[PDB]
Parts: sequence; C-alpha cells; structure tokens
Amino acid sequence: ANLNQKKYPAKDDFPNFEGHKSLLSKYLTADMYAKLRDVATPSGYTLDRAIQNGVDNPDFHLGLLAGDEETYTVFADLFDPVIEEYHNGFKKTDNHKTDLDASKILDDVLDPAYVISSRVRTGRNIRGMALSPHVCRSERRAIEKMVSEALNSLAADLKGKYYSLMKMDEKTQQQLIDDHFLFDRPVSRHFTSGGMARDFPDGRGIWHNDKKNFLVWINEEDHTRIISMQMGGNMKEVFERFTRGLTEVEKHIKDKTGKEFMKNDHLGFVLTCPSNLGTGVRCSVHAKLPHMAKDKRFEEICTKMRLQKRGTSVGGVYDISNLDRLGSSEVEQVNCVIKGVKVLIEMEKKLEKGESIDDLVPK
Amino acid sequence: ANLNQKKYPAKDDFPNFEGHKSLLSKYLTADMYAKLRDVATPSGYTLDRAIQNGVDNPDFHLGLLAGDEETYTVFADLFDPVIEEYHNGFKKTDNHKTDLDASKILDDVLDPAYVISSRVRTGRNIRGMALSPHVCRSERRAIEKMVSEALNSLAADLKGKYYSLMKMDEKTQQQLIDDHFLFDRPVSRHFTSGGMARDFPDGRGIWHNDKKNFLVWINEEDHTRIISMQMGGNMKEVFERFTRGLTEVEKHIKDKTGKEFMKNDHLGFVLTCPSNLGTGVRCSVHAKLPHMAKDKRFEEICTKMRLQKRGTSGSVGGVYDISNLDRLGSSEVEQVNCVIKGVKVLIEMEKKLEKGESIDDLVPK
Ligand SMILES: [Mg+2]
Repeated sequence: ANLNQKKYPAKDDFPNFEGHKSLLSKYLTADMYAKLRDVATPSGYTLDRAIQNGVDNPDFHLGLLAGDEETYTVFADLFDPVIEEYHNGFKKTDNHKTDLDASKILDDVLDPAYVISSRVRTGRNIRGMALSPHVCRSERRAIEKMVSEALNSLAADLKGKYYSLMKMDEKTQQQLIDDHFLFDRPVSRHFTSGGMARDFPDGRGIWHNDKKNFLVWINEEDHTRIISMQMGGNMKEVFERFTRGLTEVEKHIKDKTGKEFMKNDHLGFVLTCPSNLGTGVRCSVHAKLPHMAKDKRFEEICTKMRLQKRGTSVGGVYDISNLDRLGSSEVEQVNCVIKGVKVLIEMEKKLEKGESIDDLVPK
Repeated sequence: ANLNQKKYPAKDDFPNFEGHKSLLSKYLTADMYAKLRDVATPSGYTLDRAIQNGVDNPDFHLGLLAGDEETYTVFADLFDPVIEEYHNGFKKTDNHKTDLDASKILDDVLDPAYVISSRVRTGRNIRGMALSPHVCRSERRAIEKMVSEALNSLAADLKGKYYSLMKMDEKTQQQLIDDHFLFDRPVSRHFTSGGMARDFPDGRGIWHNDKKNFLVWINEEDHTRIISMQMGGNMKEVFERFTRGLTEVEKHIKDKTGKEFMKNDHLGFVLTCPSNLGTGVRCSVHAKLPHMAKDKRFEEICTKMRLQKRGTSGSVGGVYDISNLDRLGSSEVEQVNCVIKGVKVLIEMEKKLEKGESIDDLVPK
C-alpha cells in the first residue's frame, strides 16, 4: 500500500466517477470509500487495487477484481451489492448450490449441421494463494507446479502434455494457435489495469490431452481455466468428460499437497471477477444461425431463454452460452443451453423454409 | 506488499532473466534479490514494484523505476551499479553539481541557415511525494493543484493557461495535438508495467504560455516535465526563459506549500527513471547536416564532443536532432554549452564538406 495515503482526507482519494458506467461507480459511495480506503486484506490487498480496473476504464460494466479470497468479505460493503445487481437479485443471505452430476444432463445431441462445436469451461482457484491481481511469482510458480503435476497424472484418453509459455519452440507456438489453444497474452486494458499481467509469461502455460478435447490454461485470469470441448452437439459427453477431469485434477492436488479449490457456501466457487462466481461455468456452442441473425428478435429471444449470443463482430456464426452463473447449478446452466439451442435450431430451420417461428418464441 | 510473498524462499520469487537485455538483468543477482525482496521503502514501495517494468519487458535497457526518493537508497545495491553503467562511470561516491546560471550560457546564435529549432527539456518531482509508479490519487491531485497554481501565477512573457485532461473537449484536444502539446495516454508498456498509468486522466494536465514557447506536462512520468523551445538557434534565449520559468514556479510552490523540488547531493534532481537523474536535461537542436550524415566518423565525433545524434524528418533529408549525451556528473550549464559549442563545430565541418574539403584535422583525435 502507499503508506502516506492514509494521511490524506479520504475525499482527496475518492475516484472521480463522472462519465462511468460501472456497478463499481454506482455502489462505491464517498462514505463507503472513506470507510474502507485504509482497510487491507490479510495478504495486503487494498481497496484501491480492487477497484483500479473500473477507475481506469469508465466503459466497463463491473469494475472490480478480487486479489484474494478475503477480498469478498473484507470489502463486502462494495462487493455484496455489486454481486446482487450483476447476478439478478442474489443477496448476501442467498446461497449457491453446486451440482456436478453428469447423469442429470439432457442427453439430446444438438444437430451438428448447426452446432460446429460444444464446450464447457470453468475456472478454479487454489485456496491459500492470492488471485491473479495480487499473486506473486513464487505463489504463481507453486500453482503452476501443482496443477501441471496433476494434469500430467491423467491417463488413457485424458493423457496429455504441458506447454509452458516461457519454454516455447517456434514449431510449438504456431501449432497451438493452429488449434487455437493459445490464450491472448495480457494486453487488454482489463488485465493491465487489474494487476493481472505482471511477470508474463512467467508461471503461465497451457495443458491439453492428445485427443484435443480437454484443455487447461494455467495462471491467466484464474489459477486454472478448465475446458472440455468437441466437434458436434453431444453436450452431455462434453460435460461428463469435464466432470471426470475436474474430479481427478482436484483429487491429485489434494492427495499431493493437501490443497483444495476455493469455495464457500455463499458464493460457491470463488473466482477473480465477481461476474464468474457460483459455477464459473460458460457452457457454449458455436452455431450457424444466419437467418436468426437477420431477425430483430434474436437478442430478446436469447435473453428470454437465459442465453447470451456473441458473434465475431461473420457467417451468422454465434457463440451461444448460459447467461446465469450464481444461484443455479452447473446441471441447470448446461441444460438451459441445451434446451435453448434446440429451440434456436428449430427456428433457424423454419426460417430457411420461409415458415413462421412466431409460435416458437418463448413467452 | 503481498504479505504471502515472505512465506516463500526468495529463490521461488527470483525473476527468470533468460533472454533479458537490461542493466536490471545484469546486476540483480539471486543473492541480491534474496537480500532485498522483503525490504520496503518507508512509503511502502517494494523491490518487485521497482523492477516490474523490466521483468515484464526483456528488451528495455534499464528495467527499473523509482517509487519515491528512498528507492534509490533502500535498493542502492541494485540502483548504484545500474546508474554507474548507464551514466558512463558515475560512482556511488561521486556527487552531482547543479548549475542553472543562465548568465553562463554562451551567447553564440547558431547559424539559422543550419539550425532549424532549439529546445531544452527537464523533469522535476516534488520532495516528499511519491513518484508516478507509486503515487496515490490524493498526492497526485495535490501535486496538480500546487503546480497548476504556480503556473497560473506566471505573468508577462510567461503568462499562460492550464488545460486539465479530465473532460477535455474534442476541440481542445485537437488544438493541442496540432501544437504537439498533448502527451500520450499511458498505453505503452513502460507505463503499464511501471504502475504509472493508474487513474488516468485523473490529476494529469498540460500548461503552456500564450507565446507557445514554454510548455509543462503535469503528472505524466514525472510530476512535471518542463520544456522551452523556439525556431532558430538562439539557445541562450531558450535556456534563459527555461530557468526564469523554473525559478518562478519553484518559488511559488515553496511560498504556498513549503514544498520544493526533489533533489539531493548525490543524484542532483531525482527523477522516476534512473536515465533522467542529475540535470534531467535534454538540450537539443534540429540541424541540417546532410554531408556529415555521409561521413562514417559522424557518430564518433559526436561522442567525442559529448553529444548524441538522431536523424529526423517530417520532407527534407539530412536533418539531425543533436543533443547532450550527459545527465549526471556534469551541470546544466555544462550540458547546454556542450550543445552550443558542438553544433558550432559540426556546422564548420559541414561547410567544409560542402566544398569537398577535408575535415581530417578537425576531427578530435
Ligand atoms: Mg498496493
């Protein structure tokens, strides 16, 4: 912390939020800032650090990042209401329930003429270590060691290889961009304002299995980002492999180091960005929906079905994923995607024939 | 600091300097890092913050940024040898002498046929305040207040106007851009890795006089960057206005706040990047030297006269920005007079080459 800050009136340190569009700017009042300015977490993370992402970027919707598990409680005055609004009324008294039971996922296979690929991604942080905005090189390397040792322990169709981002041959970097496996190196304003780019590429890397359907990015925005993906529409298969991977990686880490994933009854899994709390899950498809793209109801229809659509901007190809993360389970979110993409595909198919979809539109 | 870091052995924290090209990588050994990793300055700046700029950017030459004046002492084991190498042998036991006496600047006007423009630039920080990698919003605002008040007080030829960067309208932004008056927003990795981009545009501004020949940037890399510049070769006039402006601003800050510029007997003016210590002066002319440009000795002649040259254009060929090489260990008077004397010689050599005569006897040996 800058030790002379505490000597100035808090009003002199209060961010100027004129022109800001963030939940940070909405909830961090003058009086709240003066209350918490000089309160640090047990690892040394400060209020200013926590909000720097929003203060530097008035166009961001959220504006906050956690530096450690305790950020969420030490600064609960700020984090609680931002989480409540972002997550559609999820109160400090509400609690989050996990459900990783792959037997409960809808077994429909999404039509592969429309669904290019199906994916389930999540994040996990290791309890006992600071999060990316705050983590130091020794912490980050320890995380790298434990996570990569757990991944290198996977066998059969989960057998793979770890690729450190520091150790990278030229026939290597090219190949991984080739599969598109490489995470963007951290130049966006979101990563640099949030302290998350420090030391790059030290401590970061990418693990994938040989069959290229299970992939883990290490020490990016969360200590791990775990992704199961495959061609076509068999979402239940993707989820089953996701859960087995997750289970075995967790087991290895606990058996070898005693460490566990950050998690609590209130927030479920703790992630760096409050937008990702709860399940941390982005369950998506890449779907070819060019008639839906020409339809002015497309965003509204997605929203009503609890889906987000994200395009490249081409082709009418959209990433379609779950909007909801906190206060519903993984099983619910994945099934929401399956149910809703099924409807989009049926609509796309009617529109190709110049037929009505008006009766398929959700209430 | 991250309180968890002290839980781990220093070896686990030591940067991996493979492929680095910086003086940081050359001097920060494993044992020195172990010694200093958990030592902070009184304001709380840490070793890892000071080195972050270079750890993130293997090609940067220095790789270090100071967060406060104490950075240089608390981490002297690292800063001293980096300073000694970059500044051509300036030792921890050497002390810098300041001389800002404008009456000592040579009055030669460099030939206007050859000298297009003349500029003197320096930076100053405010003693006892954190530097840009570390400063908080309240300090940075108080700096803007005391500096902008001082500049607004200036009169006569120095009368001018302050432009805050917050909420600057597009009309003004365009005018200042056209004048080459506005500084870059801090998107460069030098600024992001060094913690100098925080809160932008909060606390930042630019001031210039109505005559547009004196310009100040507030809260960019140093708390102030101060520039005096005009067309032609009257460097003595440029320096006189520079020093008069600096004297008046410093006197106003001293009277209104009791603060003054950050400076000590060893390093002279204390700036954020160790490259700018001592005088922090870059005294330059643009000079039309197309024949010297084709002489293979041009560079060694410059170094020998303690000048640096850099090609420039924007279209007439053969133009060079010729500036002082030294910052630490010689005075502002010495560095500005080195430019004036050096450019005089270059123009004589250039005039000889124009007639295909030899310069063999004029090259210092
Ligand atoms: Mg801090």
